[PDB]
Order: sequence, then structure tokens, then C-alpha cells
Amino acid sequence: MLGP
Amino acid sequence: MKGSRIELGDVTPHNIKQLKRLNQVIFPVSYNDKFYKDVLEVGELAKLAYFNDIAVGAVCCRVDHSQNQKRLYIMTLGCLAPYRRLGIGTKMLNHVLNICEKDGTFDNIYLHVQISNESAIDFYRKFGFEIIETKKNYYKRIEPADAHVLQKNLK
Ligand SMILES: CC(C)(COP(=O)(O)OP(=O)(O)OC[C@H]1O[C@@H](n2cnc3c(N)ncnc32)[C@H](O)[C@@H]1OP(=O)(O)O)[C@@H](O)C(=O)NCCC(=O)NCCS
Repeated sequence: MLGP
Repeated sequence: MKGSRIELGDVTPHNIKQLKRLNQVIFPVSYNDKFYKDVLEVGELAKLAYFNDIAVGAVCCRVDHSQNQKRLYIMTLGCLAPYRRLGIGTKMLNHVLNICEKDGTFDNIYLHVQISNESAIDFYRKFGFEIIETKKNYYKRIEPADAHVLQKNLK
């Protein structure tokens, strides 16, 4: 889960 | 392979709306009109997942040249709570492992996880990913802010  | 209720499908302008709608319920961070614009160009690397012809999941990836390596970065990969532990996530991951395997040119694949995400670690570890780093305060505004980095080697 990227961000960011 | 046969009698399975789960199928993946291409993401298209016609259904992107629904990908967006699924990423919002599953993931705590929100993604911008760029992320989604980008997925329409990545091909097989963005897929919706259906259970009995219902969209309950999705995965979105990207190719990364970082560290002087060719890398597959998984940005999102999840499925609505009620449909978990049915093998849906496995379908999405394997699909991605297959692409990499045929292409032959990837050094590794990887992704970030909130350290509190115990189930995602059980999941990714089953496939051979290892925790290789723990970045502090990676995420901006959620709790907890820390993230493991997970990675499986291909080369
Ligand atoms: C992680 C996630 C994608 C799992 O997907 P799923 O479709 O439920 O996973 P599967 O049904 O394919 O599970 C495969 C195996 O992973 C392991 N596993 C997955 N969740 C587990 C859990 N909560 N506890 C123990 N083992 C687990 C199990 O060994 C499981 O096999 P089993 O069901 O036969 O025991 C899902 O829980 C999710 O949507 N999480 C939120 C999204 C997220 O944070 N994703 C991280 C990638 S960015």
C-alpha cells in the first residue's frame, strides 16, 4: 500500500 | 482451476469508477486522479477481481527502476472483508507473479505494509516475501505511521  | 467462482478482468474506462470505489473501502489512504489515470496504461498489471461475477477486489502495480534494478512494485492489492480467506488475493498475486516469471527480466517484487497489518504479512510471507526493511513514519496521516517493506527475489 503506497502513499506516497 | 476448474469450477472456481473467481475470475480476474481487465480494468477499463468503463469500469475504472468501480476500481476507485473498491480501493476506497479497502485501503485507509486515498489515491489521486493520477494513480487511476496511470493504471489504464499498465495493461495486465491492473486487474479487477470478481467472485460470482461481482467485483470484490482489485490489484494495481507499476514498474520501478530504483536501486539500479528492475522491480515490480505492488501499489494496492486487496478484497472486501466479507470475501477474504476465499483465495481471491491468491488469484491476484499469482497473476502478477506469472507476468514477472514470463518476462524474465525482473530482479524482484515488493510493496509497503503498515506494521499493524498482521494478515497481509501472513499472506505475503506464504508466497516467499520477507521483511527487509522497516521505514519509520512512511505513511503521512494514518495510525500507525510505520511500514515494513516486503520483498521476494526473482533473479
Ligand atoms: C491481505 C489480503 C489481500 C488477503 O487476501 P485474501 O483474498 O483474503 O487472501 P487468500 O484468501 O488468498 O489467503 C491466502 C493465504 O494467506 C494467508 N492469510 C491471509 N490472511 C490471513 C489471516 N488473516 N490470518 C492468517 N493467515 C492469513 C493464509 O495462509 C491464506 O490461506 P488460507 O486461507 O488457506 O489459510 C486481505 O486481507 C486484504 O484485502 N487486506 C487489506 C488490504 C491490504 O492491506 N493489502 C496489503 C497489500 S497492499
